[PDB]
Amino acid sequence: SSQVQLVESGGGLVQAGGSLRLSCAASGFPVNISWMEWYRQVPGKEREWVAAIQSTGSYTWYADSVKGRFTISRDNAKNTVYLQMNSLKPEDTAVYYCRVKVGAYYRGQGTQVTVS
Amino acid sequence: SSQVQLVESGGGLVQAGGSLRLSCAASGFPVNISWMEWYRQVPGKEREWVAAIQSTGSYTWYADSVKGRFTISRDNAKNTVYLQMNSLKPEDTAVYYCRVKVGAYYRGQGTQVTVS
Amino acid sequence: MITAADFYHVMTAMVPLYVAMILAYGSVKWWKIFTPDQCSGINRFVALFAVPLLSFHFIAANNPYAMNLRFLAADSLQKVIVLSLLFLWCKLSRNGSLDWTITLFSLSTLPNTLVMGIPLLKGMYGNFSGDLMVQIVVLQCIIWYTLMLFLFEYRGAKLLISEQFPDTAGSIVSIHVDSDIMSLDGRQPLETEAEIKEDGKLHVTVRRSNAVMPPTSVMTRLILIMVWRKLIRNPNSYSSLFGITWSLISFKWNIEMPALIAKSISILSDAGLGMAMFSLGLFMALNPRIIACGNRRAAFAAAMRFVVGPAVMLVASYAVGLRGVLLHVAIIQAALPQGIVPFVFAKEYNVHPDILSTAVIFGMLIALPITLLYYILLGL
Amino acid sequence: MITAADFYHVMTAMVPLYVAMILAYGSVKWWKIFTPDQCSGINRFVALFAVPLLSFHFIAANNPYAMNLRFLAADSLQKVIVLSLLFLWCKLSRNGSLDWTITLFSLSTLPNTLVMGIPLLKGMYGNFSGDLMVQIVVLQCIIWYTLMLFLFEYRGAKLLISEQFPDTAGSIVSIHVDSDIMSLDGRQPLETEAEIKEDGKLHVTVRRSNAVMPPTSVMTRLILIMVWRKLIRNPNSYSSLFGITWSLISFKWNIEMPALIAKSISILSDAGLGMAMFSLGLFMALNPRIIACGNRRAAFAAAMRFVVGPAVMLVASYAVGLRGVLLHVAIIQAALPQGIVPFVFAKEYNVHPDILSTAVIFGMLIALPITLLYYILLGL
Repeated sequence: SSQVQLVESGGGLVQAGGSLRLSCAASGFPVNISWMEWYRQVPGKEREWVAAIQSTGSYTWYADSVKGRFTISRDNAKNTVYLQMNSLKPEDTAVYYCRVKVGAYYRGQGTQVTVS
Repeated sequence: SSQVQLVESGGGLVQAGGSLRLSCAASGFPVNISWMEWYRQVPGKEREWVAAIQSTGSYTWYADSVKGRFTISRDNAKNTVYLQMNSLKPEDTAVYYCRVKVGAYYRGQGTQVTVS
Repeated sequence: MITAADFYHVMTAMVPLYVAMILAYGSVKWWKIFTPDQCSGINRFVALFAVPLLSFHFIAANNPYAMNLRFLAADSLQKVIVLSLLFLWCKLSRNGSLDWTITLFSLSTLPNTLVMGIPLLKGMYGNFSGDLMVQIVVLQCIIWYTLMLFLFEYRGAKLLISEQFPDTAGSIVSIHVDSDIMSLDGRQPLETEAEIKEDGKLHVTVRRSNAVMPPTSVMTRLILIMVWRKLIRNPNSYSSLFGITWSLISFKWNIEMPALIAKSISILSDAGLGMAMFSLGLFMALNPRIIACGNRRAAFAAAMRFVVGPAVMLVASYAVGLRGVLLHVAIIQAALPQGIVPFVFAKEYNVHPDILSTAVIFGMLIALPITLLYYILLGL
Repeated sequence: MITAADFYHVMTAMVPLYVAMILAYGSVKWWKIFTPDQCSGINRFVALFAVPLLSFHFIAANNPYAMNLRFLAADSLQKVIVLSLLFLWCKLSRNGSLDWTITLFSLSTLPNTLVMGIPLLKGMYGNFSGDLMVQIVVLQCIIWYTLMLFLFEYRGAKLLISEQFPDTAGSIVSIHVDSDIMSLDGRQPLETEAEIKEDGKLHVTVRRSNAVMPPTSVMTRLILIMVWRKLIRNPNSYSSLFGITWSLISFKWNIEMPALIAKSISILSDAGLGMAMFSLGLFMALNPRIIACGNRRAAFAAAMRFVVGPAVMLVASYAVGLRGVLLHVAIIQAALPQGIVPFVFAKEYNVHPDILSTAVIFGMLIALPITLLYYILLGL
């Protein structure tokens, strides 16, 4: 078991109209199936989902507002995915954190997503 | 009123493969609408309808077995229709009698339809 | 007279009836327990099983050899004074119809005595007064609800012949109706057909289709056929047939019904009073509004029932010679709300199905403050 | 002993119950009166209104200060001998499950005493024997049907955690269930979610989706939440709460219930015995066959009930010290047919819904020639 752990990095205060690089480094699991996600959280309610690097990369369900602008990698041996944003709009001060599925959705909390 | 009357003529014993000429001479009515019919009656049950000289001659609903072989006339001033059979099959020994509509279907009984 | 002790006996008999109704109205309108297709299965159980077994229980315990013939002849005189003034309108005036004389006789003279009438009068005047109400139910089931099948069937058989035989119907000598057809209003195609005989006399045959007046010996056979076919398909005619038949045998030779049979009947007839009121609250939740016909006529349907009804029986019950307490029973049984059985006939045959809908429903709600106003004023 | 006079008192109590059932079976199977969507509205009226008001009538007239504590401790000892031999199977053997120990406890020890049991015993031994049957209904409603909600909820909450947390579930410290979800079997998607804290301890939250074992202090809070949510949505827990509460007040200070309230309750509870049997015949007409599970198991569902049931209570009622007539009441109440309430639990949660279906239906048909065989043999 070895105390199954999620670590997240890439937060910071940047200028509107740039590029950021988030990460989700999973470790210490059973056989991991790829359904890894990312979603936003404002202090208000009614959150929404962003990306997907699901089973074999055949379909990646993006949101309706960020169609065709976010690059999502995969490395099954390294077991870490990256969320690459491009052309940062100012309405991106939410909370982004990954949701890897091993049958039950696991997650953490630790990001610093903000933009001017 | 004058005792509303139906008369029918044209019955006889003929040879199979000929032509007969029935009639239905209506008389003594109110304004007569054209829905005049003819149908067969064997001594058995489950009878079926034959011809129609309905409203203005746009569609004449024939039976499925005598499609395109029976000539049906109309004369609104004479108020008498004719049922002209052609190429008499032997299975035509039923009872043929007309069914003129003046809102309620009126009919008679008097024919002698038979064939060898 | 009216002590506050009698006001508690009246409320003990009637407050249980409204509790069963407002839990049914609440169940569909406020808390959504019943689907409208599930309400149809509860109304059909009450109309076929609970209510025909409830009236067998009352009629078979009546004594037909000790009926009160002076009380029961003042109620038959009400429905002759009413029905004879509706004959003089239909004949002197030109705006009188036959649709209105079936409505105005059932909104004057046919109250709800089986479900509301027997508990109410028995709590106001005693146990003799709830036995007089059973004798009125015997006459409604066996006489007055059979003259109103004759009027609906004559009304339907005249809208067929006068509509399809407008210039010829004086020569019809025989009318035959096929056994597949029960009611000849507009539900099936109803292909009618005439056979011209050797004199010119028509021989009408009504068939069911696929995909002047006639002589009074011909119209009187068409109706008796069709009254008979809707009288054997009715559960409330076997409740009245076997109820009166057992009651003539039991009270002459003093024969009690055995305990196997009397408990086999009583297991479903105990469900009859409580679910007759539960089913009437499911009706008022499925209508769109309570006052369904409009305020102009709902004030007319409630003035025929609570004013013209008990005023044409004050005249009828004083001419026969009732006085004292039987006069007070007979003017308070005429101010009961509208019965249910005339509401079933007007829905089937469509003859004012809304004026008889807002008289059953809206009549139940306002019938107590109006039967309590007569009782505080008659015992004054 | 058994004169032919007693055989007529037993038939007077039971033949009314089969007449109400075969008219419901006939109505859908032979004469087609009710659509299958109309039968669903009659079963829902009985399950929510008639039967909860029938058991309030019996419990609120019980005297809790004069219960028979020797008779009532021999029935609690039956369900300890049974339930402790099902613990020694589940633990010594490898083919024992938890699905079978919920079925074998409800087919041995839970008979139908509310509807059939109180009329039957009261016709066989007198009016004291139909008062002992009310005291058993008080214990079933308040104790034994609440230990069987604890077992169905523990069985469902173990098929969720062991299925979605197969290698990690030893580190769960808190489980939260959202208020939209009542039962966590497979009806909704049930998206579960875990929050990894700073130590590596998971914090599980069960959400409803769109479009080793945990420690025993964590599983014991998940169950008590979910037992509570299905216990306030149940009509048969207010019938038991207000029934026992009024009964403790009435029989100490000698307070009678007033006549407005006692007749408002009795107008729907009189409908309760007759339509509990009418609704059970609508069930046997909607099943495809009567013996629904096959002949191999229908002979096993009727040997647990009529043989193992009254043999584990001959042992329990002789050790406590009952003799004479109370021993004969206690062996004849255990051979009653299968109750209805365990049939509702097995249908919702799908745990043998057919063995408990052919024990309610086929048990009613053969229960009389079997409770009459014990009574002719005990009074020998």
